[PDB]
Amino acid sequence: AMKRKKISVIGAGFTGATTAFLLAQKELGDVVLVDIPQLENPTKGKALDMLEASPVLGFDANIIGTSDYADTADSDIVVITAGIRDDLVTTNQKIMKQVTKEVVKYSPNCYIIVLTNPVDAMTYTVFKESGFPKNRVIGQSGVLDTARFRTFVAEELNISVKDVTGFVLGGHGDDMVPLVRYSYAGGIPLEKLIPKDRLDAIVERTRKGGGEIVNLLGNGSAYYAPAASLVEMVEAILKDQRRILPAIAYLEGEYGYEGIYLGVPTILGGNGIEKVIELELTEEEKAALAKSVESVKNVM
Amino acid sequence: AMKRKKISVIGAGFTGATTAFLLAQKELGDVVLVDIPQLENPTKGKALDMLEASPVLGFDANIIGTSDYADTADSDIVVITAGIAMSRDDLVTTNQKIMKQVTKEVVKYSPNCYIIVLTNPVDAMTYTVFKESGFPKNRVIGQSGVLDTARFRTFVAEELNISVKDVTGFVLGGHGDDMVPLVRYSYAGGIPLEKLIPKDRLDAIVERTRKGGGEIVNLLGNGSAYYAPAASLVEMVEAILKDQRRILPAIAYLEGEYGYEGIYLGVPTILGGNGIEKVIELELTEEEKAALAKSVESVK
Amino acid sequence: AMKRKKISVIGAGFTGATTAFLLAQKELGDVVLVDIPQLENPTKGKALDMLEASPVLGFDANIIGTSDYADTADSDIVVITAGIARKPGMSRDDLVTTNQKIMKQVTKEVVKYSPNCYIIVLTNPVDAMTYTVFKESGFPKNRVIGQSGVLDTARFRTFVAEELNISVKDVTGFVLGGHGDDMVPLVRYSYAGGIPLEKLIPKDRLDAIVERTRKGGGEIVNLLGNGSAYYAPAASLVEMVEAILKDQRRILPAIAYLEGEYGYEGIYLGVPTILGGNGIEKVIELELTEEEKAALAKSVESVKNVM
Amino acid sequence: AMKRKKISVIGAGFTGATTAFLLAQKELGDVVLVDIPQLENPTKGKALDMLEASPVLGFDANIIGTSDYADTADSDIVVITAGIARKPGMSRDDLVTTNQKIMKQVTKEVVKYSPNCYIIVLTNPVDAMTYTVFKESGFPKNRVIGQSGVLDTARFRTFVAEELNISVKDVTGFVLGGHGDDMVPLVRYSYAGGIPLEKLIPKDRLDAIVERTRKGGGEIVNLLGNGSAYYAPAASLVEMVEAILKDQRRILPAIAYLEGEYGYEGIYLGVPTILGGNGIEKVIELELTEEEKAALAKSVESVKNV
Ligand SMILES: NC(=O)c1ccc[n+]([C@@H]2O[C@H](COP(=O)([O-])OP(=O)(O)OC[C@H]3O[C@@H](n4cnc5c(N)ncnc54)[C@H](O)[C@@H]3O)[C@@H](O)[C@H]2O)c1
Ligand SMILES: NC(=O)c1ccc[n+]([C@@H]2O[C@H](COP(=O)([O-])OP(=O)(O)OC[C@H]3O[C@@H](n4cnc5c(N)ncnc54)[C@H](O)[C@@H]3O)[C@@H](O)[C@H]2O)c1
Ligand SMILES: NC(=O)c1ccc[n+]([C@@H]2O[C@H](COP(=O)([O-])OP(=O)(O)OC[C@H]3O[C@@H](n4cnc5c(N)ncnc54)[C@H](O)[C@@H]3O)[C@@H](O)[C@H]2O)c1
Ligand SMILES: NC(=O)c1ccc[n+]([C@@H]2O[C@H](COP(=O)([O-])OP(=O)(O)OC[C@H]3O[C@@H](n4cnc5c(N)ncnc54)[C@H](O)[C@@H]3O)[C@@H](O)[C@H]2O)c1
Repeated sequence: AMKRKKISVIGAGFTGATTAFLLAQKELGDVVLVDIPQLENPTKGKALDMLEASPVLGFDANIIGTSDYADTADSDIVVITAGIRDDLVTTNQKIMKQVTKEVVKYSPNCYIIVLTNPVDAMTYTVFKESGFPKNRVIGQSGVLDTARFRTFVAEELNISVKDVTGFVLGGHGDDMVPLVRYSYAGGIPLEKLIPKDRLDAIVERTRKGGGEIVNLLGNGSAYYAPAASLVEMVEAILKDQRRILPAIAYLEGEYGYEGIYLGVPTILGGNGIEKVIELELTEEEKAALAKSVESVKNVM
Repeated sequence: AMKRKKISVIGAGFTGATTAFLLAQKELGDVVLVDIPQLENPTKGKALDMLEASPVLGFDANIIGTSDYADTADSDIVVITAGIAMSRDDLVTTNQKIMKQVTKEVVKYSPNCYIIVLTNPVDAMTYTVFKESGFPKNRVIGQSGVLDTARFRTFVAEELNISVKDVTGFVLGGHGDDMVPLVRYSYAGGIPLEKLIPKDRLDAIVERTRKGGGEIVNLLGNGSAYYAPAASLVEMVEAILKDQRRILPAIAYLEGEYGYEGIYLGVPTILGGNGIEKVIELELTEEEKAALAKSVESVK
Repeated sequence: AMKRKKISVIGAGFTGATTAFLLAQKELGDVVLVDIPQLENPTKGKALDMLEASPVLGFDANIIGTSDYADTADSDIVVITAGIARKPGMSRDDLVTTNQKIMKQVTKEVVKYSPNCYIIVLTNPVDAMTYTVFKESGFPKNRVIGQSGVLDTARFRTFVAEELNISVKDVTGFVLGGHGDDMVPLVRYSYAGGIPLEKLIPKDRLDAIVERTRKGGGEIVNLLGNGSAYYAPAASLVEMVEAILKDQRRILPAIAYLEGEYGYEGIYLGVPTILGGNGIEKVIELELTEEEKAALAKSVESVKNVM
Repeated sequence: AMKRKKISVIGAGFTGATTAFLLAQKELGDVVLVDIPQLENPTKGKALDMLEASPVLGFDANIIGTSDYADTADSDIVVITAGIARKPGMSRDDLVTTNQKIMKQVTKEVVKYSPNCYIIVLTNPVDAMTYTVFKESGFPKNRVIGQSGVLDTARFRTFVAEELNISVKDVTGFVLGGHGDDMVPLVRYSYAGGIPLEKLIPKDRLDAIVERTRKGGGEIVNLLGNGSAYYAPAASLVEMVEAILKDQRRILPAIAYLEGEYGYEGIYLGVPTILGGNGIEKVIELELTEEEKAALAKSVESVKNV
């Protein structure tokens, strides 16, 4: 029988909830929205509120809220947005291990997309607790950074964001390794369209993208763009699209590094990470990536 | 020259934010997201988060947060979510002045717009906006029945295990005990629900629709519903921006219809290019006629 | 190992090519467009043309054209649009004789390479042709389904939308039985915004609307001069394919095998169904008037000649 | 009153009908299919067939068929897909002559009933057909545009995606000038997820992809036996229509009137443009290698000699 895909969203906060509503509107499958027992009810009300939109927007998806991982059984994809500095890492690292053990009990065959910061190490933890091969455990970072990058380049030139491309290796902030030489408008290199000063500010504003939103909102981090980035990565897997997207992936040789997670260009498909793509980098880029890999080792 | 539609959403909270993002997703137009000067930053931060999701989801729309009503200039549509956050006469009276204040800058900066009001009690608020605006009846509308039908349809769909797409609901009047549902004009794929769902189980679905708001409030712990209410507003914006001539329930101004006059009541409407194109009058029975009188009398 | 749904469309004529392009645009799966060997090159031309549209419309679907049924192996759904139209002056029996044969030859190769698929049949007359597919396939009944009422209700909703000047989204039609004289409309289960149409449209013009619905297929044939309708038919097939692939449990009129329903046994009839992941989940049994039971008994007399 | 956008599609054939159906499905506006008086019943038949799909696919649109240009009044956009039925003994030069005459007759009737429209031309040869539409219309240059480059880039992107086994969403092509031998691809400005294709695909296979792109229209003609491509050309048209009606400011290749751009004056040429609510907002001018200037110079010597 034809069965709907099943997506469990672990963490029913701003990000997990926006992600669930997006997945449901796109009819990508049934969504189980999961939080802690003391937020069980709020999670049931967000779910039921999303579901009550379905007649009007006109989508067929079941959306339920729960604190019982038995309800995530035989999930196809699990999105870990479950969050609460070296103490924070150790708290989130404790969560990741509690969550992952429940997840792979009930869904031994699922694919895991991790949003939890620092996503470099939060994913490594999932990967090691899960016991799953590296293709099945992925983290989000590069898509959000390229999303902010394209938005700034788009207002600068007064053109559709659809015709802007960014390229990002590494993590957020100072871990971020932009390749503005692989960044284009209409396929024209940006370095030919934006004077040096205005362009390096757009690169800086991308580095300070996540904080610019944390500053404006006052309480909590971004959720709209981050939810979009997870959905693009979910869609790439469920629909076996073989998208080329930057993701947090486990290296076993690529770019010289081994045994770590890092933001690299991948092919996202029905087998999860089909390939980590190896580019020829400049010495300036390899050096900026070596510094980034030093802050990934910094969170052991 | 072809110009985008401009939509301004007054109230950048839970409901207006969700409304703005849905409108942008569907490329219905440009969105200005409007709150009060002390919240101008977290508003600009929601608007920018949303706009940053545009590259990832593939929509061309601009979204700006403001506290300056000059930015809402030449709006095609204004949507009022401006809500207060205390007696039952306190919220009404406070919301009434908000409505007045908001409508005043709106009809100065966008003289020719259409207005859709969500702020509860919508029958009272929509009246205020209508009075302060000096616009004809067709150009000022509240949201209520779409959200009630959406709840009804969700519960019927679960009861029958069928798609929400093939469930109809029919409601006059407003929320709570002011709701006048006609189950006899409600169907699963054109089949009346009286013939498909027993008397007892159909009575409880209707009671659950009366208490639908409250059920989310209770589960949410703090604050009311937004996903389904945002969805309900976008359906009404779409019917107007695209001149669809939908038959939708809407809070409209009566002048002979159902025997009442000089009130805003939940009625079936043709919603099109001229907002309310016609108020539809059915042949009501006495137990429904009386139920509407008790609904008219409860809106005072 | 998340893999695309695979949909095979049999017949690369206007209805099958239109269907293929809609399925690919909606990313419902990978599409295999099949036709006879002599039309192999045209079939690949159409498929490659549709596929070259994918970067522009921004869908990820494979489309291929073939005359090799091995290319349809392990289809989740197979849509049959192969067969001839009833030419003016052609007898109904000649239409059935020719299409009966194509349905046996097509089903043979379909089930040879996709023993587990769902089958949706467009070929006319659809109760007779869906029955032939069922009996040839050896499939259980929930897996072999014909299109009829969706297309009849689509034309009905279009005419009524025009008469009342409202969106088609807010019109409901309701039809049992087949096309033409075989259609059994329930105007009393037909509404505008849930208001009965008998209360809104006077008797003469509503009767005209019902009669135009019966004649709708012939109206497009008369206007085209060269063949039959394809856009609305293709749309109707895609709505049924979606209901199944995405397990939607839609309530849709379908041509379904009855085993007691409506008091008929061992026939395909046009009835309200719930459509989902297991195909026909349920035939919905209605209480009909005696006029309705009679019109349905005349409609039945045309799959009885195929039993 | 909020009013629907209105689109007239001149020629209700394979490309015209395919385009009309995509425009209605997407809800970009009401659609008027126009053809010759003898083909008015076929045109109403397609229009009515499409409209009867609306309740099933869930779109609200008016679609009609006509032989009468009054039904096209106050169109926001006219798409020209009109061209003469290729008879057996039709001279290449006879065909271009007939079509040149169709463009003038069509354009005179269009600008009388829609003096404010934006016009997109598909009819081959599109550089010469679009110039003929421009000069008959009396409109300024930003409001008469040709389709060519989008279709070539669609075919290129399809073949690169096949070659690398990746999504077509993540492949980009760059093409100046016309179809076939007149095409000037810039593979150096062509990528897979931002990566130059020259680093991904060996030169012999990438040369062959380019050659398949030049030949891509004829590849479909050969397989079909009668007639030419219609699904990708319709899609290509609709992307350009959508970039105008929704003021998107897309960067797309279009057959655009040049007054100095690339050092040419008073010609239509395939060039990267910005496409928005005022039609062609900007012709984009690239720094070309002497080889690319020379390939383009040779491409312009085609546009003048037809
Ligand atoms: N990858 C990125 O670029 C990116 C961007 C934005 C957000 N983030 C990160 O995503 C995380 C969540 O963001 P948010 O705004 O949605 O946060 P939030 O605090 O609003 O929501 C987090 C949720 O996690 C839940 N949770 C905690 N422990 C749990 C457990 N054991 N089981 C189940 N649920 C549990 C909480 O109940 C809470 O509702 C944060 O770590 C944030 O920094 C990363
Ligand atoms: N029709 C329905 O059934 C329905 C459903 C849910 C919400 N609502 C109503 O809609 C309103 C908004 O609800 P919410 O959940 O978005 O609440 P919210 O408090 O999150 O949003 C209200 C926002 O309005 C802003 N605001 C107040 N006065 C303003 C003014 N004069 N100008 C501009 N902004 C102003 C506030 O600062 C706040 O951000 C409330 O009245 C709520 O009860 C109606
Ligand atoms: N329910 C309705 O009202 C409705 C609507 C329109 C068409 N139809 C049915 O659909 C059929 C096709 O419609 P169309 O407009 O595409 O006609 P068409 O003539 O364009 O298409 C029929 C195709 O079937 C192919 N075919 C024949 N035998 C075959 C075989 N053994 N294997 C594979 N392909 C084979 C033909 O080569 C042709 O390409 C009609 O004959 C009719 O029975 C039903
Ligand atoms: N890249 C491109 O720009 C591109 C690609 C493919 C098609 N084309 C061209 O598009 C044109 C249409 O191709 P098609 O396959 O749709 O052809 P078609 O023969 O199917 O349709 C052309 C239609 O134009 C109609 N027509 C003829 N004269 C007319 C007039 N005076 N007024 C109105 N309508 C008139 C015809 O009756 C016919 O129905 C051809 O010139 C073709 O070469 C160009």
